[PDB]
This record gives sequence, structure tokens and C-alpha cells, in this order.
Amino acid sequence: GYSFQNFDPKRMARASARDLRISPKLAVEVCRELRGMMLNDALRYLDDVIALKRPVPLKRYNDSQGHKPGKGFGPGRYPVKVAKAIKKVLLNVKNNAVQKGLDPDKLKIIHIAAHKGPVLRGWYPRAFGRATPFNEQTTHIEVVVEEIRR
Amino acid sequence: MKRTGPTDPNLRRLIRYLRKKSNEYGVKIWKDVAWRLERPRRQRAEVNVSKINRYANDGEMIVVPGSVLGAGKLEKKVIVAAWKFSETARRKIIEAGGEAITIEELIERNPTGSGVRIME
Amino acid sequence: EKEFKRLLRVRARLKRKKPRFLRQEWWRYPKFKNDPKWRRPKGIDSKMRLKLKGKPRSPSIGWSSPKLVRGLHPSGYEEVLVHNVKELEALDPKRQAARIAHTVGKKKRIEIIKRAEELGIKVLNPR
Amino acid sequence: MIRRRKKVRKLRGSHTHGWGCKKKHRGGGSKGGRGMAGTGKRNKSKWTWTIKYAPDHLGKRGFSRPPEVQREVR
RNA sequence: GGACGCUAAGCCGCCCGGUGGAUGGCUCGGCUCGGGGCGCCGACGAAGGGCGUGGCAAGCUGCGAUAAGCCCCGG
RNA sequence: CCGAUAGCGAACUAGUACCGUGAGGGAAAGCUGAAAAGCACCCCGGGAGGGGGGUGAAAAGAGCCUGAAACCGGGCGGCGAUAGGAGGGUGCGGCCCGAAAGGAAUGAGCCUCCCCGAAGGAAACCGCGGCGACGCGGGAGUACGAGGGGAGGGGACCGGGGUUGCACCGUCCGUCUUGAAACACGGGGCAGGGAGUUCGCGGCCGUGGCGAGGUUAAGGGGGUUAAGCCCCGUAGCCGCA
RNA sequence: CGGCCGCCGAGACCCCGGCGCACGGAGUGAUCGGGUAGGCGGGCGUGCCGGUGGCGUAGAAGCCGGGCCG
RNA sequence: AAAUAGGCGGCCGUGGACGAGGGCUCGGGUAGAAGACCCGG
Repeated sequence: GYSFQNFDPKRMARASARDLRISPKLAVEVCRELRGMMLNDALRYLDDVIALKRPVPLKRYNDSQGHKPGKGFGPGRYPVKVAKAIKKVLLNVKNNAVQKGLDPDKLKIIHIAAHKGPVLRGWYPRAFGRATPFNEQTTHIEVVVEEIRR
Repeated sequence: MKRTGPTDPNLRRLIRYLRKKSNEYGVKIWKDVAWRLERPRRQRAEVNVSKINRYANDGEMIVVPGSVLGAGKLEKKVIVAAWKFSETARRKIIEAGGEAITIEELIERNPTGSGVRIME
Repeated sequence: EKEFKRLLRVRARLKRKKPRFLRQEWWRYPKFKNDPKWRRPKGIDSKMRLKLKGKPRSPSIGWSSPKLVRGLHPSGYEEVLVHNVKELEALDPKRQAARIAHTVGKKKRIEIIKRAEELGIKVLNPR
Repeated sequence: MIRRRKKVRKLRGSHTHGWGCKKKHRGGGSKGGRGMAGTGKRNKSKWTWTIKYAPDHLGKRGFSRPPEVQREVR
């Protein structure tokens, strides 16, 4: 399914990503920040993060990171990978949106939310002839946009 | 088990019967006979026919709350109603006693008891 | 209702409520059971066994409800699972209520309900 | 019909189950020793019997004749 | 003055999607018992093992360069 | 009799993978659907991945029947940046919803009147006392009182659930201990596994049969597909000194 | 410190009903109600067997959430 | 942030209108672990 209902060929455009090897924490900060904006705005937001000129605040985790210029909370990071990955989704959402007959350049993001998938696991050595887990988490992330309304 | 309760229904039908007589004619003997039956099997009367001949007042009504156990000597004329008889025993009260009859037809003999003596 | 006094007393009991029926801590530990399913005191640290203040009422003999309320739903009617047309006979709107099961086919069920209304039997839900 | 477990139930949190302490139930020392556990013994390992008389002894004598020369009349 | 005029981060319950593999049904398998059979074989070169062998073969299974087989009889 | 964190170590290429100089040690891995129809063709995506559309059921679309909890994300309802905690219990307020299984519409929470009425038991004011505090007499066992009964009014929630404020109380759990909230011991959390069984003998008990007797074992005959039950067998044991 | 007086304040004590236990037959108890070690007694649940009697695509078990009773 | 949460003076408001203060920006530090602080533009 999808996490939020869709009336896809007449009021919504959707895309979802499966098994992206990307931090969950970084996914949380982006989903939270992008929600409620327009698609265009979302594009803009990603492009500055990738340049490394726009930190995205962590307001959902807060541990072991310095403070950053001016307003809002100090802890924050540049999720470059995640920013590049979501951009591809956005391009797909837009392309789908052109087919359906939807305007592709005004849709607002109602809902974006991130999901903790399977965990790709293995071993790396540590001392005393002991082996420790060396894991990367794999995340699924969905995006649903809905047409302007008043 | 390791706790009381008869599972012979015939015994139970008989114990219930004793109680009806006890309330209605309000006499003591039937109530005494029901308790004796309630006691264990090894605490149920074991009456010998030479023990009949040794003790009992002649001509009167003997009630036994267990089994009567024969191959003895008897020549004392007393009429016995009892819970069980041996086969050997049962012949001997007909022929040297009054006679053998079950404990349930004693209701018919004395509906409230006269002259009857419980014999353990 | 059933009676006036009965309608008060069942209400007085619901509102008051009977014990938790799970000894000590269960919000904090899903290790120990679900709020059903009372376990006998097996502690030596057990504040509930002593009957401490601030920790609730201990299950006792006393809590037992009147015979009329007990063993039945509180409107005095005695439940019968009925799965078939034959089972339905010998119920009465005088003291029985009938329960239709989930399983029952529609074909038999048409017959069960129609006979049940004729009998005067009250049912879970319409039909 | 009834089992041993049935009679124990799952109990009171006795964690022994009718033998009191769970530290006197862990082995054979607990019994006082396995088997009879001495009698004519100089140590009073088992001192007192199981009856009040304390201990009752064995090793007294009196002959039995050969089985063939005996007769016990009937 | 008291007012919801904006209280973020977060706490608690529930809900929806994922994760996870418990749960029920399912079982070409075990396990135990009763009956009968098998009741020896080999330097006349055994059993066991190895390596090959198939159109494509990684393992298993079957065979021996006559290589997942050849012949005869009966069914 | 057991059933895939069970029964053989092994139901599925298993004594395999694998480890060790060797002797020797030793796992895990069962399930599509009626039929594969196991996804043509098209848009997008560098993309073989994924997404959109077409796929009887696809929430049967590839260790795919079912699909728990712990847990992660978003949201809803409540609380929240000057106030205190074994995380709550009980009473009483707020806010929040409640289609069903409950009770009630043949009357729910609720309100009102009349009466009965346990334990208990005033006031106003008066009189007389008391250094006074205050007592005593009358008011008066009255007014009053839990609880119950009947009647009436109203007409849809109430119970119950989520969360929270206030008043009050509240130092886990299990074990060890004379004493545990403990600076005694043990626990990250959830799920699954997880501990009173069999035989012989002795002493008890309850029930049941028979009775001065009681009981047959082994065996073969017999019956049956086999077998049990049914009958024979009293060898032998025990009691009757 | 020595007198004195009025109140507050427990599951106590009192009181109404309900409930168990004990006793009464085939109502009664001023002289009944704490509870570890330990003894005694009753019920529930679980798998499979046998007998008996039912249910299922016109929708089973299981799962989830809610109601209700003891 | 002394909850007796202070005083004075000035500045301001009045998806889906408009937008005072303020930051991020740039050039440097009297400043400086990140951030902040300060000054010029």
C-alpha cells in the first residue's frame, strides 16, 4: 500500500523508493522539513543542501554536533546522499504528474514520511579475535503530492 | 480417590431412603443405620453366624449394616434384615433362623421400628 | 430493566469496579501479564498481600455478587449458542436469550432467525 | 487420574513444594545419607530408627536346621 | 490583569504504513510397538573409498573410459 | 506418541557446510496459485532497481498460505518551556469519542414530590447554675438521617474508553535475610524453549468384588484380518493357630 | 507545673444490606471471617483418544481491536 | 527567568492580501574550540 491514501489519476501523484541504503536519521530530518511546501520549493531546498550551503537542522536528534550560523537550533547536518536520492523521486513524481494531466508545477507536498526497512548486516574485525556487527540500514521512503485547493 | 464417596448406586438409594423415615416418623434407628453405611467398607459390619448364635435376644429383628458370614453353627431363631448376606450364610437363616430378607423390606416390617436392635 | 434494586446494584458495582486482577506492576512490565489473569501471590516483598495504602483492593471471597446477578448477564437472561435449527427449540423469551454464531451458513441462519422471532427470542443485533 | 503434579498444583511460590526449604532438598545428604545408613555402626550416622526405639539391631542368633530334616506340621 | 492568539523539542494512548517471524492450518519425516524375513560374505580379488562420466552439470543420485549405462529370459 | 527455536544431528543437494596437527567435534536452511497464466506492451527512471498503467483474487507477483509482539515513521486526541519523581491506586472535576457485542428507549445518565427510616442527633431562644471556659432544664430523640418502596417529569445517552488537572495516599518485582525501598543478589526490551517422570518394594487411604475362603501366573487350545474382551489352567501365594 | 472544660481524630467500636464458612432438612451463629512454612479440599485450561451430538466458501482456525460475564 | 517575571524612552503589527523588526551574505577584528560577540559595507 501507501501510508496515506491516494486518488492518483485525478488529485494526487505518487512515487515510492525501496531499499535505499541511507541513514534513517537523515531521512527523518528531510521528511519533516519538506512537508507542507510546494514541489518547486522542495527542489530548491535540495539543491542548496548538496552545495553544502544550507544545513538542515536536526530537531528530532540532537547529539554530538556543533552549532551553526544564526537562527534555529544549533545541531544540524548536510544529508548529501539523501538529498540526491529524493531528487530522483521528485523528478519521477513530476513526470507521472504530466501523464495524469495534473499540473506538475504547483503540487503541494501533504505527506512525506520515512520507513525503517530490512537491515543489510555483516561483520567487521575488532580486537582479541572477535568480530562485531558492521551494518547499514536500508530505508523505504514514500512521497505523495496533492493539487492546490482553496 | 483417598477420600470418601460410595459409587455403588444401590447403597446410595438405600441411604437416601433411611433419611425419609428419620424426618417423618422422627425415630432414631433409621438415622443410626444410615451413618453405619456411610462409614468405610472395613468399618461396615462383619457379623459371623456363630456370633449371631452367641449374642442376640431370640425372636427379635436383627439389623446388620454389612455382610453376614456363614459356615458356622446357628439354631437361634432370629429374623435378619441386612445389607448383604453370603450365599452360604443366606441359606442358614432360612433353616435355623427366622429367615433372610433384604434390609429394604424391613420398611414393610416396622415402618418406625419396634423390638429391633442394631447388631454390629 | 430486571428490578429497581438490581438495576442500582449492578450500576454501583460497575462504577466502583472490582480488583485489577493482575497483582502489582504491569504498565511498567509487559513481562508480567496483561491486566486480566490474576496470579496468586508468590512474593515475600508483596505489598499487595499485606494490603498496603495506595495499592488496591485484594481479591477476597467477599466480592461475590448476588445469585441473581451471578452466572448470567445482568438482565437475567441465559445464553445458548445456537448453530442449527434443532438447537433452537426449547428456548423461551421468558428466560433465554439466543446467540447466533459467526460460523453459521446463511441457509440455516434464515431458518434460525425466522423461528427465533416466532419464539419471541431476543437476538444480538437485527436480524 | 490425579497426578503428583496435580496435587502440588503450581502452588503458592513455595518453590519446594511441601518439603519446606529449597536448600534441604538438593541431594542425598539431605536425607541424612542414602539407603539404611548404618545401624550397628559405631558412628550414629542414623541414630534413632524410624520408630521411637533407637536403633533396633540385628545379628542375633539361633539355628535353623537343614530344610530336609525339618517338618512344620499342618 | 485573567485570554486559544500559537507553547518548539517532548510525554502518553490509539491509528495507518513498514520491519520482524511468532501464531494457526499444512507434512513425501521421526519415534515406539507387533508379525515375518534376513539370516552371513570375501584373494574364484570383497566391503569401503577416490576420481571421472550427462547437450548444457554446481551438487546429489546412477554408472565405469561399453561410464545417469549394455544383453538375455519371463512378467 | 511427536511435529520444523519439536521429533533423529539431519523431514528440504546432512553427518553436508564448517573447525581442529590429530584423535575428534558439528550446525542452519519445509509451504505461490486451479493452471504459471511467473507479467507482453507503454510512460518515467543513466538504471539491471523502483514507480505509473494493464495484471480473475497480486492486501497469492518470487523462501511469495497465514503474517503476532518488541521496534521505526507520520498523524489524531489529550497534556506541555515556574515547577517534582517506584511512573500509579481511590474519589471528584476537564477535554476527547461512543456503529456493533452491554443496559436502556417496553425508558439511560439525570431531576422532582411523598412515605418508611438503622446507627446517630442540632439550631433559635428562654430559665437556672458555674471565678470563667461552659454545664444543666425546656426546645427534643424533634428537625434531621444512610438505605429502600411507589408515583411523577424529561427523552438519549450512560456504562465504558483515551488522556489529564485537583484532593488523599503510595520507597518496585523476585530471591536471600532476624530485618530489603536498599549502598545484599538478579533483570536492556519483546517472543519462543524451559524443570514433579518411570519401575520395584514397604507403609497408608478410598472405592469395588467375593467370603472362611480368595486370587489365579506362565502356556497352548479357542475366537479375530491381527487383537482385546470372552472360557480353560488353581502351578503357586496368602488367610483359616 | 497543678486543676478544669469544649471539641478534633482509625479497617477499631456501632449500624443496614449483600457474600462465604459453620450448623439445620430431603432460617440459626455475643461465643464466625488476618495469614508464611505445612496439611486438606474444589474448579479451570492444554494436547490427543473413545463414545455422544453439531457447525463450514451462503466464509473455518489463527490474527488484531473492541464489548460483556464470573 | 528577582513569577513582587522590574523601570524608562522609542520603534511596530492592525495552501489562500500585504511584511516593521531580525538573520543568513560580504570585507575584517577590538572577539574567537563549534556557535556567539563586535565593526565596516
